[PDB]
Amino acid sequence: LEGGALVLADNGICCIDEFDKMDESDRTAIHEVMEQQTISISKAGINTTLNARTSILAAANPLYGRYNPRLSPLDNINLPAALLSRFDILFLMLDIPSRDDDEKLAEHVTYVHMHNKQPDLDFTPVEPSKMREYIAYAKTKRPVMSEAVNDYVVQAYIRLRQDSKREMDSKFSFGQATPRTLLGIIRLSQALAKLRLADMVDIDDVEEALRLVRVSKESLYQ
Amino acid sequence: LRIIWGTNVSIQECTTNFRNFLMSFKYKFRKILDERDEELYYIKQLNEMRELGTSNLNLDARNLLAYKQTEDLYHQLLNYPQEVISIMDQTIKDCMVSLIVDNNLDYDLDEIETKFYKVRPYNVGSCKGMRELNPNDIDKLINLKGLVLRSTPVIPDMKVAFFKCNVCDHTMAVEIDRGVIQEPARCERIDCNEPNSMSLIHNRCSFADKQVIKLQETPDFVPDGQTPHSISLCVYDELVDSCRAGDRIEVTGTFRSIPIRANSRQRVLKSLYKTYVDVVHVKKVSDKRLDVDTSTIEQELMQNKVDHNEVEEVRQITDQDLAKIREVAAREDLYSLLARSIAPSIYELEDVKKGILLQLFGGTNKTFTKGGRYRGDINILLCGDPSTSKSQILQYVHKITPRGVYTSGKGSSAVGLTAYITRDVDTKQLVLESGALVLSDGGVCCIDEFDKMSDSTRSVLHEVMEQQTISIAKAGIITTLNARSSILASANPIGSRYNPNLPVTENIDLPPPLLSRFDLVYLVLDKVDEKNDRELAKHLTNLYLEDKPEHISQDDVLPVEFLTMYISYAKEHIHPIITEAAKTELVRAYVGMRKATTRQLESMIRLAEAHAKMKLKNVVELEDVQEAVRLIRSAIKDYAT
Ligand SMILES: [Zn+2]
Repeated sequence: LEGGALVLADNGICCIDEFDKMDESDRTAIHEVMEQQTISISKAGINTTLNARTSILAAANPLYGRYNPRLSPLDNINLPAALLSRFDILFLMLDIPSRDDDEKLAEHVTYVHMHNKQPDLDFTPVEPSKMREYIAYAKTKRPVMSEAVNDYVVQAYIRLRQDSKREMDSKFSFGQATPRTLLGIIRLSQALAKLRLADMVDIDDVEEALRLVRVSKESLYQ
Repeated sequence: LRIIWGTNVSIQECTTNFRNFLMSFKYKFRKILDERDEELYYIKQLNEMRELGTSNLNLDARNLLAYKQTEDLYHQLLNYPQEVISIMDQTIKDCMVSLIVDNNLDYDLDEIETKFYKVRPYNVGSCKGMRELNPNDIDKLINLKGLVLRSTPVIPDMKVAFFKCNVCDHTMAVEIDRGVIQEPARCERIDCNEPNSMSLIHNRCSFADKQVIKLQETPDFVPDGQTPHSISLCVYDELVDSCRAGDRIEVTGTFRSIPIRANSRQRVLKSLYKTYVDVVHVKKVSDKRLDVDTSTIEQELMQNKVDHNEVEEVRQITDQDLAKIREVAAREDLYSLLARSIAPSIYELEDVKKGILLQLFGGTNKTFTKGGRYRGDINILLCGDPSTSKSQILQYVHKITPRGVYTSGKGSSAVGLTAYITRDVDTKQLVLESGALVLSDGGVCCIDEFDKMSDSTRSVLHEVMEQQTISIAKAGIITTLNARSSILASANPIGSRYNPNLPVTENIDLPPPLLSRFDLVYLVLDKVDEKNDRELAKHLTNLYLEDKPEHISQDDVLPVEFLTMYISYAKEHIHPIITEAAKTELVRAYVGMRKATTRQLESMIRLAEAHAKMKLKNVVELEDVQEAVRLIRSAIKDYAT
């Protein structure tokens, strides 16, 4: 047996595009994968409970191409949150004009199309050989969480829970934060600690976690 | 000096060292391995076994690793197991009759000299699957862990080559010589000399017994890009009708090689040798999960009895722990401590966890004279918000249950659930494969995302939820079989983020009857408020605070082992027959709850009789009905709407 696109991946990465265009079957499988790293099959010879250990990254568009600012993301978007609860992260990347930002946008686009070389910043982004090198070395640790950060995390969880529930049942409101939200905050804080390469967690990280989380949907309000 | 060619193995020194280790082993491994009353660990086996007339014995590796004079024996039974065991089968009879010398006995000595002996090294050094066996280490004692797919029939093999001369009223005889026969062409020259006149008959000859088994490999580690393999092997006589489909197994054997023919036509062979495994011992049970129904398998038990092979079928007990159990059951915080102990890594989910444990008791297994059977299994459903431990619970139960398979989503079909038919890659013949439904026959059948499943796959479970019997009618196959597994699975809501003010018997995207016939359901709505959330927060964080949650053992939690063994003795030795008081509280409960069908009656009784099994009653009682109907209405949350 050789497997599909996913099973060639394990302890690695995938990528998907136009998720909304896929079948209900792919949804049935990935609804398993994102939470549990197995796959179950009962078709023929293959009766496995096979190991995936993979990391999903999809993409799609809404129903109308451009956003419906007078509808919610929970109506404008096509996918159900019965699945999307598993989606620890979610950005909403839409576009509205501005006289000034698109000027230097075109500057960027035009310089890259002029010669492939990116903008001549005083900066050198670096080969992926070295990048996978650093990723692999940071994959070696397994840091720790103190209580000094645990308590603050607990309070922020309760804050967001009650806030999003009682307040955000409305126009720009997506669902409700979850335990999975908290688990993801935890995982990502761990990863921050892994990147600083200390075996413990600082309070200076959870701030970036929740910052980035509520930052993901800032452009929903403009 | 005495020695074997290409070998560093002495016969008589091995015998002496064997005997001295044997006369000297007294829980040494408790001492030298670790910190952990008794005396002469091994010798009791060899004192007891004599009057019962058995030519077998089991054996560890560690007790050699523990005793002084056995450290070199370890690497030598390892490398030359069939040779070291051709020794030890003799050293064992030697030690036998060197130990009988201190005894006067009734004349049992007509047998032991005629007897044989054999050994079974089982708990041995670990091996990493199949990939490890590059050809450096072929033909060596080995261990493995996995489950079963397919069983073959019996291979016989010539074991006494009978031979009929054509004349002179004479037979002839000759035996196998490293696995061949060299027919004597001659005619016993003295009486008659016809240098190629002789015949062959099968009905005379002696046959061996051999069987082959397809197995699925289930490691603890795999590399980057791995996937299942399916291996064949060979068992031989006196082990037959032991290992079959529906069993996880820890095992041992010897890895080996062999070539095959190019045809049925001539002796031209392959550069590459097909691999295989010859068998040394099998482990059918373990500690981290309970065992088969003792009623289910009676015929197999009495068969093994009649066959005088007694490799295990059921784990065995101690009386001091029986007393321990009658002690632990005297207290009254059973009904919650079981719950707290099922899942220490998780928040309360009380009734949920209690129902899991009550299904793990199962219930009642009665039959009628010819026309009835009523089985201990109650089909279970879950429903509610995502972002909880539903899936985690289910993985946990699928692990801890011995005989069960996991299904997901719409990637399944009636064909891959009931019987399907296929072809072997070696024999190229029409051989079958059992279905994932019937594999769990007794135990767990786990599913996730019940809603999106095909209506073709969802059509079959009409009958399995009633009779534990699938039927087939397809190519060359007509037989209605048995699938006593239980059902336990999740559902997902209609739409997303729920609809609090609606009939939830309509709010699922699932019709009534399929849902009503579930013996019970559980509900996972959110009800966001502190005093249930912050506590859970620390409850799940302090797990991460440690490298692994041992300090979760606080707040009164049991270990897995006393638990599981209590469960097994419970499951295997009590039969609560229904009582009279419970009638009048069960009937009114059902009727008043009807204000949605007659199956929740069967649910209440099959679960209250399990409540009776719990506490170790040999009787049901009125009170079990109380918590039954109580927790039922708590399950679907009667109070809100
Ligand atoms: Zn003759």
